[PDB]
Amino acid sequence: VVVLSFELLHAPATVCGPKKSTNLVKNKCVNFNFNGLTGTGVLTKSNKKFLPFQQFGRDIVDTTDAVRDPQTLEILDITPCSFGGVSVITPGTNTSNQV
Amino acid sequence: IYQTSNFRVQPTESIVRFPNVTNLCPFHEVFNATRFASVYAWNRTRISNCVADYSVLYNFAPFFAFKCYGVSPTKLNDLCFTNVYADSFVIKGNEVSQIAPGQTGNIADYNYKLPDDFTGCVIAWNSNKLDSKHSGNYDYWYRLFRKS
Amino acid sequence: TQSYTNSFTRGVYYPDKVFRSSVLHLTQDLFLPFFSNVTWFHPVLPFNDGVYFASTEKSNIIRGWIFGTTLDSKTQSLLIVNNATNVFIKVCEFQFCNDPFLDVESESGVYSSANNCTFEYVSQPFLMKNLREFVFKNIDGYFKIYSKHTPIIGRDFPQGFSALEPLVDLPIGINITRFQTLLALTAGAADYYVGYLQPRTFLLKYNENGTITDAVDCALDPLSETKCTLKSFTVEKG
Ligand SMILES: *[C@@H]1O[C@H](CO)[C@@H](O)[C@H](O)[C@H]1NC(C)=O
Ligand SMILES: *[C@@H]1O[C@H](CO)[C@@H](O)[C@H](O)[C@H]1NC(C)=O
Ligand SMILES: *[C@@H]1O[C@H](CO)[C@@H](O)[C@H](O)[C@H]1NC(C)=O
Ligand SMILES: *[C@@H]1O[C@H](CO)[C@@H](O)[C@H](O)[C@H]1NC(C)=O
Ligand SMILES: *[C@@H]1O[C@H](CO)[C@@H](O)[C@H](O)[C@H]1NC(C)=O
Ligand SMILES: *[C@@H]1O[C@H](CO)[C@@H](O)[C@H](O)[C@H]1NC(C)=O
Repeated sequence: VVVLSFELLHAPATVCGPKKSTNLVKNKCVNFNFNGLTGTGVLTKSNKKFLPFQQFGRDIVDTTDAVRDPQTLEILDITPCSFGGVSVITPGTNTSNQV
Repeated sequence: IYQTSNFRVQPTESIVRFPNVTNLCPFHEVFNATRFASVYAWNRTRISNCVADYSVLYNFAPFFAFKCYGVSPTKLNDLCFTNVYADSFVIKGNEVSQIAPGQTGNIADYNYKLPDDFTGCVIAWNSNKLDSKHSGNYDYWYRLFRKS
Repeated sequence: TQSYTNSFTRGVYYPDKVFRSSVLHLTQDLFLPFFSNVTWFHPVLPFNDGVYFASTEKSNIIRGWIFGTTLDSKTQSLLIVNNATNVFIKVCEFQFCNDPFLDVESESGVYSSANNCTFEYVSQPFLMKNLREFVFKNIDGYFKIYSKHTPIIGRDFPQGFSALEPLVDLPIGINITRFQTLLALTAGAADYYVGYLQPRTFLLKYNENGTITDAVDCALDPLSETKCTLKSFTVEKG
């Protein structure tokens, strides 16, 4: 007979759920979650020079644009998925119905 | 020419990453160690600052009356904690039934009374030949009738 | 001993892990003001919101620091000694001895005994003339030990700019209203300094590689605040 009598004292210790890491994919508009950092984009190869203690990359307007992989220490550049407006060119409906 | 709507490329799949888990708990050897005390002086070492790996607990040696007095065992895998006390002792199955927070009956109130709040979960399985002497293990003692 | 010296431009540390490239970031944080006023040593030093320590001793005497409320076997205390093998950090009470000097081996000389102890951390020794800087921030419950080692030869307090890196943010949170230095064994060569951090606003310059190479205070003089307002290091006529 053995017990596992738990106790949580304010800040939890490193005893936590196992981190169910998955595979890594690139060059695809995908959702992501790097160590709690959410967002969607396209992940490519980077030329950054992160010092051995940073994790993120911040641009001028403070939007994240570079993340280091926690499993293997590699820096990945991110990019938003494509978007834009749509415009329709038509002659008059009195003329035809092609667009 | 008219500006009508917008187009957006849909995400294809999902993904999630985390560092190497590692940081294994040096307390699994408390489980299946025939000299994990007998009744009274349980190993004061506690599960702290490693992993809350409760998955191996259910897939461990076949338990007989494993009773969890805390949250449901399904969610116990991922809930975070700070420290986890482990009490190592051997009793009878009827005493295992007698073991409950704020309950009486032999060891449950005479040898090692379970905590009244008892933020924890007991795991019990049959030992038999593992820690039983051929002539009867007289080295193991229990309080028949404690003062209170 | 109890002298005084200006601090020049020293005591700048990285506020976060975020990587920035060729920008100018304006930040509000606890800093040591430029040209501040420090007390040369050659100790009942209180703790208010964080201290700066920049000893340049050739030996390792002043190593060791005590943090707590009463600094006794009544409230939890700390201990950070960095000898040639491993650095040990305790979070439990220790009845103080008559003097905070190492007997030389590590228990009776500095304190009385160890009892009712808790989380103990170890790591590689901190040590690697040998100007060693520290910033003992204790924001919330994640005690910070920002540090930087510059064994470059200098004066008792030279000039120049160099930033400080983080070490660890251990899970502490006991009351630390008072602190105290330790020494290993008065009129000795105890060349160390103390500087009290203070709320302040700075304008930091990041190089393309991502290291803080310069900074300007925002409350030192009119030119400095003008630079902070324009977010630039150069100002035109006007
Ligand atoms: C995490 O595990 C993988 C699996 O082999 C290993 O290659 C990698 O080096 C590990 N990460 C660290 C930081 O050791
Ligand atoms: C520092 O403080 C001392 C005493 O408080 C004072 O005499 C001195 O003018 C101050 N400034 C400097 C630069 O030493
Ligand atoms: C901490 O200790 C000081 C005295 O050392 C006391 O005045 C204060 O109330 C204590 N608590 C906090 C939260 O500062
Ligand atoms: C460094 O201090 C630790 C703390 O007790 C001690 O065990 C170790 O022997 C010391 N190193 C040397 C070289 O004595
Ligand atoms: C430590 O814990 C023991 C046991 O609860 C208690 O008796 C003691 O007062 C505590 N403090 C010290 C300094 O021993
Ligand atoms: C950053 O990297 C560039 C490219 O190698 C180099 O020229 C520059 O000196 C580096 N800056 C550092 C290491 O501070």
